[PDB]
Amino acid sequence: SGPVPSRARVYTDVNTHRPREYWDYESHVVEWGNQDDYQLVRKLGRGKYSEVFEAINITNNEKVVVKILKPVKKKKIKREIKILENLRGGPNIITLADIVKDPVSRTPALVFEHINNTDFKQLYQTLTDYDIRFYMYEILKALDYCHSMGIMHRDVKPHNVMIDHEHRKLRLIDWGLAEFYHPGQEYNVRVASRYFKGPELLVDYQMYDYSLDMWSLGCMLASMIFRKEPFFHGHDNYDQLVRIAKVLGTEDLYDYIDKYNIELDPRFNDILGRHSRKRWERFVHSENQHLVSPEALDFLDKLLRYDHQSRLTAREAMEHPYFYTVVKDQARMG
Ligand SMILES: O=C1C=C2C[C@@]3(O)COc4c(ccc(O)c4O)C3=C2C=C1O
Repeated sequence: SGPVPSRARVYTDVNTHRPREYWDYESHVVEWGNQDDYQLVRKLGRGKYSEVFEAINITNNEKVVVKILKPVKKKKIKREIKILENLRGGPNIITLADIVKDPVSRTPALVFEHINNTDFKQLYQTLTDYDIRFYMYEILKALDYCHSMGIMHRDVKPHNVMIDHEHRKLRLIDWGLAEFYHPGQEYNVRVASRYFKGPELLVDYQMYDYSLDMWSLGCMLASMIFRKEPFFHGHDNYDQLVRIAKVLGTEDLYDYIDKYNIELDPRFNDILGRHSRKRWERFVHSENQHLVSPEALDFLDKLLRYDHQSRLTAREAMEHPYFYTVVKDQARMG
């Protein structure tokens, strides 16, 4: 008949129950700020869809970051803008400060709050067990918030998580692949970085939901506590699922495929083969054991599940004993 349909377990109808103007980004009309407020200072990065610069707001001398977009259809730009505006003020969500027309490229440029982020090299060789729990908890706040607002990020990965370590400050950035969740909708599976793609994308199951972000987050946790980035390192999208199967096993993978009546290319089955489920303890060695605990492995195991419907939600994840010390610490009298 086709694959078995699927709905999100939580926040299923959040957009169903909001005004059309909340999620109908195509009709959103941008009001433009003034580009002459901002002077570019140095290029930070070059992407396929944008250039990113450190800049100065010359009217108050504050640093900002400017993302100058490549020419793209109005609809994709409006989607990102709408989502950033809907989510503005949410916990650990990057703040969109302004939208201007770049005077040279004549393309939209998005202006963000500046985060003095610690570079990866120093960070992931200095992070303690407590640091990892704390920052994971902060990422979960952002994901619960955006999921509760009817939005999937769909590009959760280390480089889209900015951390200012001395201020213990974290922002989830890069909302350019984000989309509104509508139950029953078939989404594009060409989202997320290869290494953080969930099984549902790798087998071309389009009716996915917020739980995609929880797989990606589980991949991030594994890479941090086992000190191997990325944890699942495939050479293409097919090989990515093979790397996952060599750890999670093929039994539970085929059970997943059976439950949703998903059809795989016969050659996919070949490369997938037959693999036993490994114990998480197999990846613990002397150089990472200080980051690993029974609580971390239990938590990890409940994120990295083939069946998207069986993964923890962000709110459930925050209730895990892994975070008891973090929660206690954040319970302040102020
Ligand atoms: O869509 C994006 C993309 C970026 C690219 C980029 O990662 C560059 O570097 C940044 C930054 C944001 C704050 C910041 O302090 C910083 O250094 C960025 C973004 C924010 C977004 O919403």
